[PDB]
Parts: sequence; C-alpha cells; structure tokens
Amino acid sequence: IPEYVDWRQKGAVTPVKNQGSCGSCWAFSAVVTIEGIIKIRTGNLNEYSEQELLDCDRRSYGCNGGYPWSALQLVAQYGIHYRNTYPYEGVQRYCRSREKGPYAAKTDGVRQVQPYNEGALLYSIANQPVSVVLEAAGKDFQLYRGGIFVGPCGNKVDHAVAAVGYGPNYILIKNSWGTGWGENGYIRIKRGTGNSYGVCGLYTSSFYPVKN
Ligand SMILES: *[C@@H](C(=O)O)[C@H](O)C(=O)N[C@@H](CC(C)C)C(=O)NCCCCNC(N)=[NH2+]
Repeated sequence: IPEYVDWRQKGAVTPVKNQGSCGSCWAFSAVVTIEGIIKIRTGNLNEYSEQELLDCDRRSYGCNGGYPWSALQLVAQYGIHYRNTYPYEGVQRYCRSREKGPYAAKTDGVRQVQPYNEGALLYSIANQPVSVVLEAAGKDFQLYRGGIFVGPCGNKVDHAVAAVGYGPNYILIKNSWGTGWGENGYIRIKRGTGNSYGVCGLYTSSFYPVKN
C-alpha cells in the first residue's frame, strides 16, 4: 500500500456534514463508508441517508447513540436511500423506508478490521473509507483547529467518524461536526506512536461495507 492515501482526491468523499446536537455520528460514519464503496465499485459519487439509518436501525438508539456495524448491516440486509429522498432532520422519527420507493443502493455485507492494529486499519483505508471510533470528549479534540493531532486524549471511545486516508505520520478523518471544525471538517490524527489503542483510541472498533 502507498505512502499517501486520500479518497477525496479520488472523488469518493461527499461534502463534510454536521450531525448537530443529535447523537447520530454512528449513522454519519456508516454513510461515509457507503458513499465511498459505491464510488469505488460503480464510478458514481452519491450522498446517502443518515436519517434512514437513524430511524430504521432497531439495534441502535436514535439520537442516544448507536452502532456503525448495525447500520452497515441494515444496508447489506435491505439497502439505503439517497440523502435527497430521505434528508437529515436531526431527530429520530418512524422508519419511512417503505414509503420512499425502492432503495438507491445495497451492499453485500460488513467486515470488521482486526482491532488494535494500525497496519490492518491502514490496509483497509488503502482499499476504501472505513468507519472508526475515537474519544472526542476531550476539549483538546473539541477545540482542534489543524495540524497533526497528537492529543492529549484517552481511549474511552465515544464518537464514530470515518477514515478516508493516511500519510506517513497521520490518519485522515472525516468528522461530522460541520466544515468550520478542524481542517475544513477533517482531522489528521498522529499514527506511528506504537500505542495499540491508537491515538484517542482510534483502533478500537473499525468496520467497512463489502460490495461485490
Ligand atoms: C455519536 C455522537 O453523535 O456523539 C453517538 O453518540 C454514538 O454513536 N455513540 C456510540 C459511541 C461510539 C460510536 C463507540 C455509542 O455510545 N453507542 C452505544 C449506543 C448508545 C447507548 N445505549 C442506549 N441504550 N442508548
């Protein structure tokens, strides 16, 4: 795998989004991986519905948090609608996937990256955007403005995001806190420290969709 990966340069990453006050990051994270794998497999970049996963993933807890894996499993089981068809409302409502017509995309399955292994995650990122989790509760992370972020941060993960690239000393992360946070909505998080957890627990729980 190469020294640098940046799926934005490959046209596989949609504009940065803002989840608002709702604890829906798990759905945003899942959607970035779906947008990426559909572009990789089909050549088209489309935006998908975070709101649909928020409403319809019965394993997750709406705006009270949830599971990227469960959201990805829903897309493999059933499918997902375009964002335009099922736009983001920032509040969990009744699942409306039966009343929105046929699904726009469908995946084949969901695979977990071997946890607590930076190279395994880099290998995954070299193939496609990956859903990852990190500790975002620290003000150091909350106030991040740019550069390669080293912390301070612990490994009490609480926030799902998406890894869309990497370089020799960082992993490139698409956050869901709007374009005014970080580097136009992104953070570069230091890698190569030899911590198994990853900086801010970044290697704790990583999933990606499979699409034949
Ligand atoms: C993300 C956010 O917008 O803050 C959101 O809180 C979330 O997805 N949290 C996850 C933490 C990481 C993705 C690991 C989470 O805590 N999920 C667990 C489900 C919520 C807890 N239980 C209940 N019953 N609500």
